Amino acid sequence: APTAPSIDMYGSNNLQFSKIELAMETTSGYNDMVKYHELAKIKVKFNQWSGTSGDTYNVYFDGVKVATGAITGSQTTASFEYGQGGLYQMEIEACDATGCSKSAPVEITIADTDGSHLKPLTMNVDPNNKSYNTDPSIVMGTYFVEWGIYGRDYTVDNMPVDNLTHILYGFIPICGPNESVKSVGGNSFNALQTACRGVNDYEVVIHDPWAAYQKSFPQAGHEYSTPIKGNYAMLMALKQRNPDLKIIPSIGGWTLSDPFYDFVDKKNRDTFVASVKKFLKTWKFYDGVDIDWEFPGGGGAAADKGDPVNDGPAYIALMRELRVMLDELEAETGRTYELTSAIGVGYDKIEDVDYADAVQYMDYIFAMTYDFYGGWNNVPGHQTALYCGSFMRPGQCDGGGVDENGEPYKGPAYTADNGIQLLLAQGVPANKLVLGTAMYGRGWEGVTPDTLTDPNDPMTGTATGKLKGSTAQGVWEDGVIDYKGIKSFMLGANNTGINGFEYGYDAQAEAPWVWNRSTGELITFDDHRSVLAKGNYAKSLGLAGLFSWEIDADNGDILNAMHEGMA
Repeated sequence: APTAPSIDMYGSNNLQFSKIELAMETTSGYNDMVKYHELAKIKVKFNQWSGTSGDTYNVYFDGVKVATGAITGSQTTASFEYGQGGLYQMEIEACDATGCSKSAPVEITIADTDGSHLKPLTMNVDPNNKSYNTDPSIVMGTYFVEWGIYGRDYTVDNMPVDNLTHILYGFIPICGPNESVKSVGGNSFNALQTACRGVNDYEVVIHDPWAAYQKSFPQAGHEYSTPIKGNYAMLMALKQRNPDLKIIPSIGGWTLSDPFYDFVDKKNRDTFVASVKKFLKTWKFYDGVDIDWEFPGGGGAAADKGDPVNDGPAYIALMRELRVMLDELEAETGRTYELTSAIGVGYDKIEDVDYADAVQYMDYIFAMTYDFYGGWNNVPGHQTALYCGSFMRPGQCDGGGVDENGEPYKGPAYTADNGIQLLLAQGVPANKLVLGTAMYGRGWEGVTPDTLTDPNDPMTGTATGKLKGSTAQGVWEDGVIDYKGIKSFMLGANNTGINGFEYGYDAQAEAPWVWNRSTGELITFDDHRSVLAKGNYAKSLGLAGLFSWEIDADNGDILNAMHEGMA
């Protein structure tokens, strides 16, 4: 027998190989930065410096032959290709007429985007997140935002993964018209323009590749040579810890919806659907697609956009066309893919789409039962209430009434229940509807006692402007505040109110507030009680379950209440 091969670790790139090639130190077009190969190129050097080297070699992964070739004297390079990611015990065997000799086994790493090659992610979750025994058939969803790793300092390993069925990753942009992105900033718009260089309009790209796959997270054990890093590598490792977890990319949202209005032309839908198929094959940890078009018919960031006649049919056709594509992927891979959408629940939004038609192609509708009122104007209201609040005028709840100035309420008020009922009224099955909880508040200032029409209800007052605060308080944008900020800075440990604030609750609407009478600061949010009410509502109607926006803003209280209400 020949001398047993000695595998050359140093000369073989430390046995680290990858199906994906990702730019780490530059920023350019998506197709320039991201290169996916169906087979990883494997190059293993070995030596047989003493005795006979033999005629041929065999390469084994976990005792199974994967490659063969000729020995070239006392130093041989074994080159081959491999289409499956993972960690394998590799042996290299040398053979001649007398027999064969196997090397010592050594671990080879082949990176793929399913995370097969990765150990379960090490978690660092706030212990306030409690343990539950929620029925696994109940949707318990949340949004994780790409940009949350910056100021918000909220990373993948912070997510209470055991308390979640679905993680929606916000947000995936579509190349094309994107003027609304400028409302976030020039930097964000420029990032998107850079990502879209050498990319056809209406194709998907990664907005922030630094956050997505470049940034080294030490808690994930990322090193200079690690082929996949950032949030994406961490989500891959998360899937290894929780293999039943569904991770779904969310396309669009408030500032990334502009290209959706061009989907009235099927040619653009064709381009989009094809790019999503490619995206899902490239990033294998993803379990389907979430469409967050805000909104068919208009009413989104771009005030001028919207086709009330053609957007609904385009939306239905998109769902049908995505489902056809996902079915293709299911046949090719043996996997199951989900198709979802986050939708507006105001009467004016729902009426622009036949959801009974659209939903036949969809697994879930994430009903965005929040943002009903906010600092965009001086009108206080419950931003995420279940029912009609005390502040609402006669005829406001169901519509048909008139406001304080005499202008007609053209449709039902913005509440969670009104939205759900309008969807059911179209004939949408309850078991496809997912009810939304808010992990943040919206707020005003200047709502002082003298502005109230009902002295016991600050929701009847009038504001002078938006809520202001620091990022330490969870105020990243004026008029918006993390729930964990509200708890730490307005509610306090006993929810009795701190720093000048009092707690209140509209028992009818199922909606909490905190109110500082002196400054007139007023915040509308979800708390334990209102979330329980939502959970009880979901059970009663046989809804699919609950979802939340956004997990980084929770301290555990909201997701805790979600599970406790679904019990």
